[PDB]
Amino acid sequence: SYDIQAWKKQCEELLNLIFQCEDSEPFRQPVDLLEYPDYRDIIDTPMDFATVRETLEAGNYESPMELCKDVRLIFSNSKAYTPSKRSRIYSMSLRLSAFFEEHISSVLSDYKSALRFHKRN
Ligand SMILES: O=C(NC1CC1)N1CCN(C(=O)c2ccco2)CC1
Repeated sequence: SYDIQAWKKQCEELLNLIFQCEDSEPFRQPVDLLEYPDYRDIIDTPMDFATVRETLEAGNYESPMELCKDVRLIFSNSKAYTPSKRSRIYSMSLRLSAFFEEHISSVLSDYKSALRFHKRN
């Protein structure tokens, strides 16, 4: 399964699954500051799933590793902004992270394999 380009549609499909998860709703658009006035005092680099999908569709990811770094920033931002590890929204982030990691592992493996096969000679 040595298609170097296959990761892109596999990531589009996984983002569609994430958008169907009720657990994604807080992460689907950039945070608003009128409701969370201290956000940018805590979080240096905001990230959300609409920004990830737009970056993919623009052709501005070169690999699934880059997409994975931005998705993991969504989750690290939630863990750093949360006032409690028992937060509703943080709790939603941890379920969504487990789902994402379960599904991204084969996408990363297949891409890295494809690149090694390309450079086999
Ligand atoms: O306002 C939004 N998101 C809506 C615009 C879709 N968020 C999601 C990100 N936040 C957190 O990760 C968090 C952890 C604990 C409490 O919030 C702040 C609130």
